[PDB]
Amino acid sequence: KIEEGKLVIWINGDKGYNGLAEVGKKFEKDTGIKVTVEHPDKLEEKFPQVAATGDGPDIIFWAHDRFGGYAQSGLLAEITPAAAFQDKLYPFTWDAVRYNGKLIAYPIAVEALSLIYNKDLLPNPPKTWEEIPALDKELKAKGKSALMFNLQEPYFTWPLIAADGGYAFKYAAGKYDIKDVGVDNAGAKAGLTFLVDLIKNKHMNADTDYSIAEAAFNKGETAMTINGPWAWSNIDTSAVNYGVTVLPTFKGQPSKPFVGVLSAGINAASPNKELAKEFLENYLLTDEGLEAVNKDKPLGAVALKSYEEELAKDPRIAATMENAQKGEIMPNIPQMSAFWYAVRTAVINAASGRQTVDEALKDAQTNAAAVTIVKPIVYGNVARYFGKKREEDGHTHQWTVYVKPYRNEDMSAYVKKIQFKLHESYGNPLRVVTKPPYEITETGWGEFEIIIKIFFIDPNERPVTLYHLLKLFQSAMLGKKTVVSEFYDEMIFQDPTAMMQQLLTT
Amino acid sequence: ARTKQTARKST
Amino acid sequence: AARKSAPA
Ligand SMILES: OC[C@H]1O[C@H](O[C@H]2[C@H](O)[C@@H](O)[C@@H](O)O[C@@H]2CO)[C@H](O)[C@@H](O)[C@@H]1O
Repeated sequence: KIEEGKLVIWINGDKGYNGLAEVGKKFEKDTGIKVTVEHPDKLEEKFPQVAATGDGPDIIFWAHDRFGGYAQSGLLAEITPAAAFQDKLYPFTWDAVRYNGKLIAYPIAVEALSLIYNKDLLPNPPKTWEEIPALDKELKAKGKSALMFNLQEPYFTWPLIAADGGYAFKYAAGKYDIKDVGVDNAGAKAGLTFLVDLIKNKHMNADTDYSIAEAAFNKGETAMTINGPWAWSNIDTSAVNYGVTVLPTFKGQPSKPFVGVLSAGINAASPNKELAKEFLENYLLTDEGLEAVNKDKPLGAVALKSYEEELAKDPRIAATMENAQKGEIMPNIPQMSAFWYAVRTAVINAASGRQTVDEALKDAQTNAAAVTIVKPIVYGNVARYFGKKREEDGHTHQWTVYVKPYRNEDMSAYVKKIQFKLHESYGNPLRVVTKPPYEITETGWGEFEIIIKIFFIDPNERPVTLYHLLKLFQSAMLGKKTVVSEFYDEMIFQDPTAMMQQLLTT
Repeated sequence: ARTKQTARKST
Repeated sequence: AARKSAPA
């Protein structure tokens, strides 16, 4: 469970979590409510896996692209900012956090990648990707390199891939078409081919990650990096005099960075929704709160009009907005995680020779379009100990073995029947339930494996089989209290029929 | 359909 | 004879 009377906030370790901690103390000084800020690794993965079972933080911070998928999986409370509060942020930022006409997060700040150049090593930054090899040669002469950035995260390579016609999903008729992916067009191939040729020609190194690229640029070892506003603090700390500028063009085209809106969502499972609204609207999303975060790690172009205007004069923020303007706002649709996973695969493989560009992107094109629907379920048994052992048969317990949907939905929409196979010591051990609740009540003396087979109204949709050890004895101060052994799992429907997609989606 | 690659979680 | 079990 999420502890009440406290706020737990998750934010990525590249963002100003110390400055958020300061807003945290401010909130605690005022309200007596303890705020704890954590930066767990792979939180874009950790939040959905914990929040699935109603655990994790009260507040989750990530780029808005993940939030449609979070809200789709029921992981987010719809936020209730008054009209007055909405006027204080840019309408553009609210759009990034609107899924199915519902606001599902508080926008914080607009992030785009820029080219970051050591002004000493390189007074005049390259206007093109193409001139970079010749620059890395002139610089390899002096024991330097031209360019190092994170090749492990497709976010950083995507601007190049998008430059000559790569796209995620083509927007049309007021929605993104998840069948029309632009990952394996001539544009996308030319961009990823150029990245691969930079590696093959030792202008760059395929294992270069965030830490290596950053550490390299901040020690003055590499003339350029590609990174977002958050990276500026560590460069400020370093001796490096740096410019933030427009990304190089590729084949004469602007590099097109995916534009993220750093967004703050409230956990659906939070007992502290009012406290999270208070903290976000009235402490964080103020000039004082954003300054406290921004001075730790720059946010970019903040959603809050008042503070955006104060910061707008900074040329690093103008370059960010220039790159953003050449880029595309990321969709927030659930399919973005599939797209990102697919392109991470293609870029890493291609970059490390494991695949060619054409294989990698052909694979990524198919993976980015792959519809995966998730039905979270709970299954197991409740078992109530009788007053005393019935001697007739020797049974000690009444038990119910069950499968139910995790979230209160109508499982019968797509489930035709659930079969529970009991031990041979039961007559008609193959018990079938065609209608909810999907459960069998029985009496017995023993624990045995029950096999549970779930059937779908589309019979082509392969049945799911579960294994449950019926439990009667937990063994623990609980006495006549009903013993519980239930488990959360997720049923996964990969590219199901439109019939099945319809019943699977309420 | 299949279950998740990741283990079931005790509630 | 499938495995059934109880503690007594
Ligand atoms: O690399 C794929 C990744 O891209 C974006 O994540 C960014 C994030 O937006 C930035 O705030 C910063 O944290 O860098 C990340 C890249 O390592 C997407 O928002 C994310 O969903 C996606 O997986």
